[PDB]
Amino acid sequence: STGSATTTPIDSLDDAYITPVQIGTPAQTLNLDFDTGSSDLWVFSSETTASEVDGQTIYTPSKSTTAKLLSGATWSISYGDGSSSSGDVYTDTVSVGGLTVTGQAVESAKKVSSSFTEDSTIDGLLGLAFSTLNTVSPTQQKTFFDNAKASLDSPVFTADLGYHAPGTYNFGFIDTTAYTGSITYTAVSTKQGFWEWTSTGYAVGSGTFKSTSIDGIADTGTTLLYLPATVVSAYWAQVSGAKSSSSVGGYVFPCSATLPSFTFGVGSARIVIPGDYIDFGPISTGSSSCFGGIQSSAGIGINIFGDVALKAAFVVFNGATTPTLGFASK
Repeated sequence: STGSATTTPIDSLDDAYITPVQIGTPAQTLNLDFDTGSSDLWVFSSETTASEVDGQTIYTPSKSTTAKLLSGATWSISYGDGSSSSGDVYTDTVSVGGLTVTGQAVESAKKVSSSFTEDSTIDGLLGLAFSTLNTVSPTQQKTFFDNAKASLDSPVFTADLGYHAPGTYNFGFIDTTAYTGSITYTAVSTKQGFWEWTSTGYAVGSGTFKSTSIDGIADTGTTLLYLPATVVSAYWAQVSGAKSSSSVGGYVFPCSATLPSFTFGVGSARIVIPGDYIDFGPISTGSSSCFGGIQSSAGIGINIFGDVALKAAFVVFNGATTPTLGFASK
């Protein structure tokens, strides 16, 4: 089997991407944030504290003839950005772009933190990291991909995120028309439950490539590119007027600037992030100071190849016995 679904930016800045997901019988379609950095499929629901729902579409398990309460199961997750959610668990039928999994754990939110409430466009998350990170207790549950894997034509999914445009998540096949050149595969460590890999270096603009190992995770659920302070300083030094602002919480730059590209290495291959991808617009409405899309990972504990990096590539998440990651230009 295979599946293919379009993923769409939630706003003009590509702050996140949403993908429609069918849950239950008859289908209830929710728009979920596919997140290769976490492993829970959770949704706003009829059980979510009323004051914490503001415009989201909800899953109502009582209206699904295939929903079954998973007895005694609860979940609770805290994300790297400080947001969180928790609740109980159903199993139900879940379909993505024509690919169907029966008995998928659907984690129904009873509580969500303010950032989720305040974002009306995201109805929940679909985690695509390794199932070892799943938070369901006392019996850990499998991700949608893990459940689907055996049925897939090939045990892979691909992320093809657009810049200010829709893109695609495919399951079970590689669309050879979706990228240019070849896909370069690179080793993955699953020790932390992430798609963790090691970039071979970077360049800023037309500058010379610096060969250096940068360990980080491929994370579709993180907006920006978080890299070591040395690398980030080298990038912003090429932008007149750019500065790290403690009050704003990262590097900012004059909105009148033209940003240089940023290149990262995948083996001997190179992925070029155009400068425009690194512009996240005014820090506050009407300001002429803009927020940078490349930020320091220093206070995170891990480097994160988030959407800023991933949307410059066609990315293969290879879930073979020994997982690997593939990157192609596009």
